[PDB]
Amino acid sequence: VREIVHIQAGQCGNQIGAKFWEVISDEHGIDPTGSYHGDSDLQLERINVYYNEATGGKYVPRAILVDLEPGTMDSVRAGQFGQLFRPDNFVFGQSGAGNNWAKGYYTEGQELCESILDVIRKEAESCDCLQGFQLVHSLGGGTGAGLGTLLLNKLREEYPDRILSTYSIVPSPKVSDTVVEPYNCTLSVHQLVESADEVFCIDNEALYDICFRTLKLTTPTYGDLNHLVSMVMSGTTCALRFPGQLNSDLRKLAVNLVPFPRLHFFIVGFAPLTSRGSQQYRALTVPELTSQLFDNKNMMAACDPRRGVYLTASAHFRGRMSSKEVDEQMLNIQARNTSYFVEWIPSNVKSAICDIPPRGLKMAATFIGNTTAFRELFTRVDSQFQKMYARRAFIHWYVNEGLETVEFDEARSNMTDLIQEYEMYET
Amino acid sequence: VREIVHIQAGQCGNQIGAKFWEVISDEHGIDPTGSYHGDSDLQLERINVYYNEATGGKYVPRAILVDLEPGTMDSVRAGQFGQLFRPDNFVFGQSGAGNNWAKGYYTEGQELCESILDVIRKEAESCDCLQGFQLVHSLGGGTGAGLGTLLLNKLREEYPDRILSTYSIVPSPKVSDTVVEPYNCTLSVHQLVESADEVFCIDNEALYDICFRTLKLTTPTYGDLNHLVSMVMSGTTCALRFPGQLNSDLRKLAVNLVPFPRLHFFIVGFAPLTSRGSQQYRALTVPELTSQLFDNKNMMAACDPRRGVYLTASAHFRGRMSSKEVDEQMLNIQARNTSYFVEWIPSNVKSAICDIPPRGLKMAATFIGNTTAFRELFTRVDSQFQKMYARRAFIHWYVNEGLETVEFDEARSNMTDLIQEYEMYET
Amino acid sequence: MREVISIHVGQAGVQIGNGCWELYCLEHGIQPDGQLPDAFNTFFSETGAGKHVPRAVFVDLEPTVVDEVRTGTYRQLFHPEQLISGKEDAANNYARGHYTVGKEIIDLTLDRIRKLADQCTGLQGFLIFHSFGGGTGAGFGSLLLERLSVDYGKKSKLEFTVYPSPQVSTAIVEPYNSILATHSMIDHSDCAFMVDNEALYDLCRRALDIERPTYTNLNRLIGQVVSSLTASLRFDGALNVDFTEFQTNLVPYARIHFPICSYAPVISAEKAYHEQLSVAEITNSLFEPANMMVKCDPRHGKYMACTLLYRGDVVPKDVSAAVATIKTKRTIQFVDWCPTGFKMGINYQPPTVVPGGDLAKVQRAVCMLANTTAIAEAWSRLDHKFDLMYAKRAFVHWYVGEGMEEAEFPEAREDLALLEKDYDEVAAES
Amino acid sequence: MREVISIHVGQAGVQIGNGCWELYCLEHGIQPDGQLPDAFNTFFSETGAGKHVPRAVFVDLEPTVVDEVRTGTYRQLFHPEQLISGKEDAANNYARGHYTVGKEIIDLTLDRIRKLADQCTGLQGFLIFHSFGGGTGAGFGSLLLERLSVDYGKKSKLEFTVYPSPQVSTAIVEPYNSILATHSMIDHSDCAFMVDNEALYDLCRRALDIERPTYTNLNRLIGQVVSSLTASLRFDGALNVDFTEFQTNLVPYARIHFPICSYAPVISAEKAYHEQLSVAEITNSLFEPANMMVKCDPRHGKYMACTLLYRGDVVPKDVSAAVATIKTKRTIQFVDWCPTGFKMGINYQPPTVVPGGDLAKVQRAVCMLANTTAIAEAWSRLDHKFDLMYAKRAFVHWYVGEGMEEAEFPEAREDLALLEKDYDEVAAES
Ligand SMILES: Nc1nc2c(ncn2[C@@H]2O[C@H](COP(=O)(O)OP(=O)(O)OP(=O)(O)O)[C@@H](O)[C@H]2O)c(=O)[nH]1
Ligand SMILES: Nc1nc2c(ncn2[C@@H]2O[C@H](COP(=O)(O)OP(=O)(O)OP(=O)(O)O)[C@@H](O)[C@H]2O)c(=O)[nH]1
Ligand SMILES: Nc1nc2c(ncn2[C@@H]2O[C@H](COP(=O)(O)OP(=O)(O)O)[C@@H](O)[C@H]2O)c(=O)[nH]1
Ligand SMILES: Nc1nc2c(ncn2[C@@H]2O[C@H](COP(=O)(O)OP(=O)(O)O)[C@@H](O)[C@H]2O)c(=O)[nH]1
Ligand SMILES: [Mg+2]
Ligand SMILES: [Mg+2]
Repeated sequence: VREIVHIQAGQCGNQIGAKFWEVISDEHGIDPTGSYHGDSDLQLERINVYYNEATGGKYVPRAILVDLEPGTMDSVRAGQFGQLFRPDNFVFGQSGAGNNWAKGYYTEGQELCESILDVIRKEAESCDCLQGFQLVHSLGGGTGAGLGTLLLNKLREEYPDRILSTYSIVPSPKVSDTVVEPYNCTLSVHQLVESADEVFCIDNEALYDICFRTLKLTTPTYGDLNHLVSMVMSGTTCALRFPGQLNSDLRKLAVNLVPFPRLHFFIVGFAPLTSRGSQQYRALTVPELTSQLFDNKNMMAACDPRRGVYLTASAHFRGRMSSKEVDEQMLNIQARNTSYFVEWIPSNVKSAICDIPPRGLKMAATFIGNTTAFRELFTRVDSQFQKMYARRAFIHWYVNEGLETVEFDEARSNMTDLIQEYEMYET
Repeated sequence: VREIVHIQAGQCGNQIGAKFWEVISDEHGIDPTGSYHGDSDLQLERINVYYNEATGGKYVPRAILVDLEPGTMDSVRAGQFGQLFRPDNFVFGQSGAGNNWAKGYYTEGQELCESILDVIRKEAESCDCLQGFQLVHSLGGGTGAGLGTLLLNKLREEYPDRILSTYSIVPSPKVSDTVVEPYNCTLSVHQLVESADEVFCIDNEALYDICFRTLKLTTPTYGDLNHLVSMVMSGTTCALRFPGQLNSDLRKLAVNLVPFPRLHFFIVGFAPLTSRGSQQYRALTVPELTSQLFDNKNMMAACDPRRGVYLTASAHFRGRMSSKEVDEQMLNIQARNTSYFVEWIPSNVKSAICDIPPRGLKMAATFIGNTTAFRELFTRVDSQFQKMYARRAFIHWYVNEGLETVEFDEARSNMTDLIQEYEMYET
Repeated sequence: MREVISIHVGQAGVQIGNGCWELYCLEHGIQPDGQLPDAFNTFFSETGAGKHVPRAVFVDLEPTVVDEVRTGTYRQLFHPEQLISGKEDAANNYARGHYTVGKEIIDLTLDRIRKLADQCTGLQGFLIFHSFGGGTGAGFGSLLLERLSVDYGKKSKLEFTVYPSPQVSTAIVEPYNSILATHSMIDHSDCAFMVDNEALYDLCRRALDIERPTYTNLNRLIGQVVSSLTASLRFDGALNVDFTEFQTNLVPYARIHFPICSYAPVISAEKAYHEQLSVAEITNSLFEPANMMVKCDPRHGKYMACTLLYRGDVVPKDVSAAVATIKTKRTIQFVDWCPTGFKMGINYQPPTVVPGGDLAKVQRAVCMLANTTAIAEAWSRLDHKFDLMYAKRAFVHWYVGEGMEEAEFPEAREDLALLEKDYDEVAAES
Repeated sequence: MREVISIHVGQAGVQIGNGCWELYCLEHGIQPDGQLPDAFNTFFSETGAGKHVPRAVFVDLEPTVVDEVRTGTYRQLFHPEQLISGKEDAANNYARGHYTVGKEIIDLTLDRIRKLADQCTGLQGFLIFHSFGGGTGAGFGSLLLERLSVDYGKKSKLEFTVYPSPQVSTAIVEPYNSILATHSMIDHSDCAFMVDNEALYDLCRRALDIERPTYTNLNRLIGQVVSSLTASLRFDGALNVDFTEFQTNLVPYARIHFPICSYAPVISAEKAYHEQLSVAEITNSLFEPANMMVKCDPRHGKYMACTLLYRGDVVPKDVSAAVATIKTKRTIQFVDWCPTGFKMGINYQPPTVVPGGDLAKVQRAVCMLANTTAIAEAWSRLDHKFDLMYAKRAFVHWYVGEGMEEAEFPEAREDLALLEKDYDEVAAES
């Protein structure tokens, strides 16, 4: 009984969440009509974490959909698992998406915020317990980046104790999808740093790179890209949902990985991944999982760890396995590559074990780490923001929504200090 | 548990590699699909030396294939034993071979080197132990001669302890297959002498000559030529793979046969050899094997030992046979031809016995020796090098890559001293 | 559900509108009578039973072009009120189309457009078409836009206008109407797209294999671009792009807003046998100066912002690879202060062919919209053309006689010079 | 996989191009329509369904030769873009094909050549054909190479051109165009093979039993040489030879890159019925001056690095025996500083016969490329023929009027002298 409320914002957030509920429903064995037809009694132990009960033994997810325009959820209504969602949880505006952080936050955000919050209050106060909130949003966009941060602050104000873990897609470092991304990202950075306990950064370029390198997918679509992400959040919450030899929930993760309140941005990765042709030849075991996890190519964010140094790391394991083998590997990889770890923190790596692996895979692992390599990610947007901010004129679009000049200067100054904060702790 | 990592480079190495794995897989009894269907339990004792296991009841060789073009690789895929190799171990470029040592070393070598090294690191750090690395490459080409030496230097840097035994094909003096052979060989010799522990030299002239004299092959192809090489590495590592009355592995061989760090180039030969129709008339005993082993016509290197003197020699015997008979022949052959051995090192013939013979032979023997006859091989290339070097113009194809002209002088200077070093020890 | 309104002013707008709805009826699958043998409500309105109606208004000060649709086959599709025709045209005179005759009918049309907006609950943008050289296109277009700015305020007013060609010219007074309308467009329009006939002619002969095209063929090429632009709002896609998204990214300044357009692939039947038409190939074609429908070389200027719109078989993986390849071509210039410069949009609905058409049935296609200072080459030619007329006062008498004060001639000249300063000041680097 | 791009210039280029592409399609398996009733990727591109398109460009400044292809049987195979035809030929004038008329079409041709390069992921070189005496071949060919040198740089540009015959000449101004082209060939080309019609005429009569051949027969023999050269790049063999390997072996000096070509066996369909044609026989036939396809005797000079290519039944053991026998020939000369002098390669695909062909169905065959100092004999003849015409200034007026500055005449004369010195300087011994 550690219920988690799920909120989806924007074009990116809604479509990732739709793929998310396919994975969780299949794992628990929930039929698309909303009724259990699965195969194990263990699935019914703690289904309360994500699902709320309906009459007639029907189970409804604790999901809330947020957008500024109806087009997105109309596709969701036509989805395979569209029937699963609760009809009233669809909250939306009737104005243009904007792709503008100022417009999404102020003009349409205030009207949307009040209606959304009471919808959240329906699920938040309907169950016996509530551990944390889960948010999916885009930062390069206007709706998810703008309205998501506004709703993020309100969630903290009403529920300070609960864990505000969010999943975000980062504006791509090399080729991206919006000209004014540095404006939208930098403004959201100030809101994200102070309010959110845990932030995971995701890049599409790595998603393209992982699919081409390992999976050999000639035409990897957003369905495949959203599928790979959906393993990450499924694995993290698996500790709550199933028993294991060493339990590790969100609050355990935050205490171990976060040494200081602002250094909490995380890189994530999943193992095992193998091409269909080459999956026969592999010797899948615990050490083989360790090789993939710490491999720089598998990490789902385009910030090469070898260029930085590690502060904390954590690995999750699923399956009936040896405890010694997991504990031995975590020590070996620590001593082998000491050049990338901080001296003044020993035992930089955390480990955990879960009993039930996902379908089709006898064993699976998830890796989450924190390192100074994020300075690369922020340097990219910082240099591009300065190049924009010399050219004032784009502010004129944001000025129409009441955004003042000091907001851009405040956003950069805090984000620049975030780069500096990671710089000093490297010593 | 003395695993050996196998690396193949160039057009010559890959075609040799394909025939080599036919011999080893046949001896152990592995189905071309990668499954065991053999006939003896002794085969499964120490198959770990060359093979890795896949969870689907599959056995995979510890092989890494390197080339600059896919044309040689695609031939191997269509080979009979193509499916055996692990799909990810194929590392290839997208540029012509060039047949240029400078181009292979500098331009295309650096790009491939980093990718190849980590693939090697996969197999190198995957097994409980690793005795040495086995390399197959040609010294008259541009790909194997250039990139093979570059990878040889990097292997020494990361794994100084391990035995870097290599098998090389030296350009044939009578009929050269490449106009620029002297340039490529001389530059590679400088890298090979200082870095490699053991080097075996093979000449196609003797392979043609032995096939015509002994086997009576009217039309011997490269399949037969590469097959005659096949048992040489098969016999050498056979001491690791199978029990015997006296074991002798690579490190035993290197210590005995190498008196000084720079005098380690070896001549090799195999017995018995008989035409496929004259085998009926030949009684097969140990003394008959020794007669072929020391006969000058059975050496696969075209440097007559009689023109030089012997320093060290080793013989390997496979099959259930008398130990006295082997020991007496070494004494007899040493005393009978004292004119060809150095006085100041007694007992120049080393011996070893292995229990299990190879397939198709009831008793077999392998010879490895070191002698001053290598001065003939280096005289041929050096005399041709001086002829070519005065006509500086072929350096044009090497200068454009970035090679300095003084490197040619350095390569000749070191190889000249190696000729001198063998000259002095003849006294 | 979500609505967009189209307004057509002048003969060029009416004929293009005929081609545009000709394409949309085929695209959605709606018979010319309004029956069926989805995205309908974005462009159409239902009347019960089985009859649909376009959200369009046709305006011209003379009935010849309008009566063609009235007598044409498509007559039953359109609502009779939507077709508004004047009595006598503006005679290619800006003053006649703005002050004397324009004000006779301006408020009659404004009631009609506002009436259509009542049925458009999700109205979030207008589409307005012009011909700069025409009197009604410039004179009446300015008067309509000035009213629509105050009638609706912060609603996106998108324009698709035919700019005068560098050398191909059919009206002597063509430079006069263009500069006068220039002042009206720059302040009131949210964003106006530039195209010219001379570049349209050349592409219609080289890429599409036509010996001798007509205005009908040129209009169908125009309709394809608008269909691709509106496909994001109408049909499903991995990367939806809204009108406001185009407004925010494409224009770095308020007055620099003017973009340029391109489309690929533009290929005939037999030429499509031999080309595989990959994502990389079609993206590569969008950047050659030969494919611009504005006859200005991009190499004369630089690129500030670009938007890519893909339809059909396209997969997001190849888009990132294709765009990254484009970035390497530094025969193409971007200003350092705009490093990103791209938004891509992916849609699943393939292009729709038309009977008697000129395009091959390609499985995938892409549309291009970008802003550049290469347009400043076009403005300089118009400025030099105008000065020759006005130095000797070549046609002042006609315009003053129709109510216009002469003082508007230098003021429109000054506004053009100020806009030309803006582009060159923007072109400066730090 | 790994691709080679072919450019054809002039009447000689197009007609040789016919002979080559019949043999390639009539080797691989492709019908003239592009369908099938492997190595395809090296020479052909795939468009889906079952249709293939060559990686070739055909260029001439006059339409007669190209329109034969457009109206011919093989018209459907080629992409209409690939066939480029000018308006009026250069009239055997170097300046006209270089400065005045050549620059009218040069930038159109390079776009299509570069466009084809995009599809070739594994491009490893180009093949270019010329006629030295022609105006377009020498004039436009020099302009094409100079651009391709800077466009792509470190990619092998291999050429296969027709050198002027020692006595047979169809153009009076032949010496003028050849020498001006020679300066451009030497500095930009990686390697260029020489063949001349006079030797092929004698070979096609003696070896092949033909009373009175035409250009079609000579082009068929040319097609065999190019196919054997690429045979190592298309099908399996015990000794592969890549394009980059030929570049290093056959080029001893930066400016001594011209090889000479020979092929064996060359026997009629009747007389092969009596002869076994072992490896020794075919290897022995190559070195005779009668077989060689350039009318210069190697015995006059010395030999350089050579290449041997074997197709079909050949076994590597017999190659070493045959080549060793070659070294025993005291009628063959080598320089002491080139002791090895040989590179051999073997492919298993046998030669392909031609519809209505002139050759026999030989099971095994050999192709040969050699660098020799005997080519200085050819250079001296061309040099002497040039001085007589320039001394009295026989034809300077035509070239001057078409943009050429007369100072080019002594420069091309001086550059040829240095090459003649280079061949003598290298031929010296120490
Ligand atoms: N591309 C294209 N341009 C057109 C078409 N019809 C008219 N034009 C343009 O319109 C210009 C002439 O002005 P008009 O067509 O008369 O437009 P107008 O505003 O109604 O002018 P008036 O008739 O005087 O009221 C020409 O120069 C064309 O460029 C068309 O069907 N296609
Ligand atoms: N072997 C061979 N040579 C040819 C063939 N056609 C033309 N030639 C050679 O080309 C020379 C004449 O020049 P052209 O064929 O016209 O080449 P060009 O560069 O196009 O010259 P222009 O027609 O003036 O543009 C002749 O002397 C021939 O030697 C051919 O089909 N086979
Ligand atoms: N992987 C993935 N990325 C998406 C998806 N939808 C949108 N994005 C990315 O999200 C970024 C911004 O999208 P946007 O439409 O502006 O989101 P919003 O404005 O917050 O609703 C773009 O760079 C897209 O590449 C999706 O379904 N999958
Ligand atoms: N015995 C044998 N020799 C070979 C084989 N393939 C190539 N060679 C020899 O290797 C030498 C050089 O080969 P090359 O292609 O240049 O190797 P690379 O350039 O390093 O890949 C030539 O003289 C060949 O005779 C083979 O399959 N067997
Ligand atoms: Mg009109
Ligand atoms: Mg010609």
